[PDB]
Amino acid sequence: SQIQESLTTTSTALGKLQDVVNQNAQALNTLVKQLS
Amino acid sequence: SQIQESLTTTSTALGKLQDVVNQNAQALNTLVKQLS
Amino acid sequence: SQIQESLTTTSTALGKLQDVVNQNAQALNTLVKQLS
Amino acid sequence: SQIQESLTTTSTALGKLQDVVNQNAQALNTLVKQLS
Amino acid sequence: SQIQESLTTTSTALGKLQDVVNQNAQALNTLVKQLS
Amino acid sequence: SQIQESLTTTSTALGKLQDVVNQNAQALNTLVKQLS
Amino acid sequence: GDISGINASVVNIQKEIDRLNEVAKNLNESLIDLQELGKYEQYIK
Amino acid sequence: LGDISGINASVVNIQKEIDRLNEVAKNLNESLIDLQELGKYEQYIK
Amino acid sequence: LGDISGINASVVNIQKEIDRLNEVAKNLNESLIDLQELGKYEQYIK
Amino acid sequence: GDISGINASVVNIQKEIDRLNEVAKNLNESLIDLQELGKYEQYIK
Amino acid sequence: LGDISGINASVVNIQKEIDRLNEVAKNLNESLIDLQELGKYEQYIK
Amino acid sequence: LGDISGINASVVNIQKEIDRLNEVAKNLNESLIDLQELGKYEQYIK
Repeated sequence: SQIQESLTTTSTALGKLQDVVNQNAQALNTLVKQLS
Repeated sequence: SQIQESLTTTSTALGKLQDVVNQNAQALNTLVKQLS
Repeated sequence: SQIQESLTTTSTALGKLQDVVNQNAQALNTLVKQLS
Repeated sequence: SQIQESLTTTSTALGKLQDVVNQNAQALNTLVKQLS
Repeated sequence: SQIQESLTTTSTALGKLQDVVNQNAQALNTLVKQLS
Repeated sequence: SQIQESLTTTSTALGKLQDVVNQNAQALNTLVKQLS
Repeated sequence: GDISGINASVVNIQKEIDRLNEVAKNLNESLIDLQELGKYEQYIK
Repeated sequence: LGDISGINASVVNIQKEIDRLNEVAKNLNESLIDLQELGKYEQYIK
Repeated sequence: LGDISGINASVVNIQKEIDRLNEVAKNLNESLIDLQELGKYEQYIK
Repeated sequence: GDISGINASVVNIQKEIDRLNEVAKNLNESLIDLQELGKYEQYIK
Repeated sequence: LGDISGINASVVNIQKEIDRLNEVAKNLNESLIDLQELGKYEQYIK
Repeated sequence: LGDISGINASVVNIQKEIDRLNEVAKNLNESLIDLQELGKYEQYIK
């Protein structure tokens, strides 16, 4: 059950990273769009 | 089995994040160098 | 011992990702501030 | 499997002892009857 | 706990045999005494 | 350890019973043959 | 025979014999040989 | 501003890996020696 | 007096059993897991 | 800058990182490597 | 406009970790006893 | 009656073995892998 919890914990962290990485990619692309 | 799969799945996910984070870091530094 | 190591390797990797993601958010936010 | 075998070997030995002890009680009782 | 029970079970059987073997030895010796 | 000791203890006890039962069987048969 | 009173006793350890056999029959539900489990798992994997 | 319109940030997609980890977490008993695996052992050893 | 010529005491023969116990003892694989005791885990770990 | 509104988000997975490390630290109280236990017991006996 | 020359994005390097996960996976000793589950013995055996 | 006065039945004494089996039955945990033995293992493996 400790390993099970560790898998879903890892999953959750990966998801939180994915979300922010993607938000920040969109921000940077919006900035390149506006500046050009 | 399930445990080997969790490890290689985690490794793959980590690698994909590293690639995109670093691609986006390179994009931002190219933007700065251009503007600078 | 193999699962133990996999968990701390995973956590270390996630921590490095968190730090760089946040440092790059800082860089993008600073850039926006300086330009606007 | 070694403990299993030791238990049935023990029980078999005890059963053989019970039977002979009782057969010899019979022999002694019969002898007493015949002589008295 | 099954092995523990089996040890005390064996002990009890051995004791019951000892008791009867010894009673019957005394009976036989009493008979040899009386007849001689 | 304790389990090896239980086995050899049981074997010893069984052997001692076999010896006395058989000695007493021989005594009874000698008595019968004499009387007969 | 002033000997008519001499008697041999009988023994009954059948309950004990039976109980040993019942313990033996069912022992695998509660006791595992570590070495044998290890070898089985090595074969399966 | 010229010289920057081609700069592009990529997006990541690890949804399959995220989902797979949650899937595997439910079925970890096939990777462990629990009481059911000992039952399979017991059948072997008789 | 009754006929006594046919009265005979039996001899026990449990040598094979005695010997087998000694054999098994000499060869004993001592590493037995007590599943009843490991069932006490939740108590032990507290 | 009609760009002043652009912002980068920050992440916080510290609870998750910490929890992985805590699981790791204490894993030996609940998970036993059969092969390693077998070898230890072989040495002791 | 403020100075932007000193703004730099950091690069992540988790290759050793990625590689170590792959290493351990390849070498995995799968035979793990789940002591929490074996603690359920009294229930299982009924 | 002559020719029989020397006939003698021996008595058995296995009290020590009877007592020893009851003693050993109390201390069987030193022969088994129970939770305390796993604790000694855990100390080794850290």
